[PDB]
Amino acid sequence: EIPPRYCPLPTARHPDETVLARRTADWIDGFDLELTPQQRARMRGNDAPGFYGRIMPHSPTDRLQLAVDWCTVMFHFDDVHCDEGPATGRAARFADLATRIVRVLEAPDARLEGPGDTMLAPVRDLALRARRWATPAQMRRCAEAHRAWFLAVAWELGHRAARSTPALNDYAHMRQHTAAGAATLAWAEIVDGAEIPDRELSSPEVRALTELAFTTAAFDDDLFSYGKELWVARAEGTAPSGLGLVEILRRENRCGRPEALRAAVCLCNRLTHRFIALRERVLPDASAPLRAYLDHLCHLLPGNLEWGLTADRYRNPDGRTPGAVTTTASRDTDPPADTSPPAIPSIAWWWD
Repeated sequence: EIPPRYCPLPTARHPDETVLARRTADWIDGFDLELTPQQRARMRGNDAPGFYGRIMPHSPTDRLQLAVDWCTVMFHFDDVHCDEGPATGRAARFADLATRIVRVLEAPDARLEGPGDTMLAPVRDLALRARRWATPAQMRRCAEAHRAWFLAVAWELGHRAARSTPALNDYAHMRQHTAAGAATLAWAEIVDGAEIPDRELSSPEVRALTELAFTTAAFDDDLFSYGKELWVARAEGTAPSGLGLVEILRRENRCGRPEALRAAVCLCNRLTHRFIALRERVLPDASAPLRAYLDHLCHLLPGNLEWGLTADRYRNPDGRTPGAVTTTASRDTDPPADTSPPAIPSIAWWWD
């Protein structure tokens, strides 16, 4: 199913996944989400502890709980508040809820609860808990990373409402944001307990590294969730969504499905190799917090792959069919023969 991914990076699991799973489930249960057992099962299928624990396998358990908890509520946000509710006024309802969430991260006692709100109390709890470990610059990074995610989701809902297919150039730099890469990883330096110097985090080389890691992970997410996209489309009697690297290359190259999967993986291999090569040049002068950051990006790439191929989120999607979708993967041990920049301008500067 998925042609050989080049990813010569070790992957490891956090030893306290079970503890994290238990507290996560308990923590999200103490608000007012009114979670059905079906909903609690899908959350288990999301394996938030397995996902973040692979990003940070050596982190202390009580601090990792912060990042894990966030994945918990943002899987629920993703599945209940993204592309759902009435089609009439759908964009307005998203943007309204998105800006509330950002504000609560900036001001936990803003009290922006509307009628029937159940996505702000846990976000507030996360903000309050994040203000006990994090520097001001850190908090600011979480808010603005949430803005980047949500602006990209507004972009995404436009395409879903039109069933359009984004051109490759546009998708190639937007996908890191619809995937919430930066918002997902911004918790890591808070868990680590040391501020990454803004001067480093803003340098062009680190920005390339950052966007390489998040784009790669999101393209992989597109790969290991392709089956689900095919299942959903088969169930709903529609064509697969254009919001996905495979379908975009299909439409762009007027090719068949297998050719598109090979092209998608070829691209992923080139991004991954570029990320590794650029990491080599950056490491020597890297402060310890930046090194740690690159360490988490390095665990993210193979960790995301292993999570996505094994998590029930993408195998038993509705929560009632064990093995409806099965997805295979290989590891290509050879680096890509072509190390030059792809013909995708919106991202070419990563090879600068």
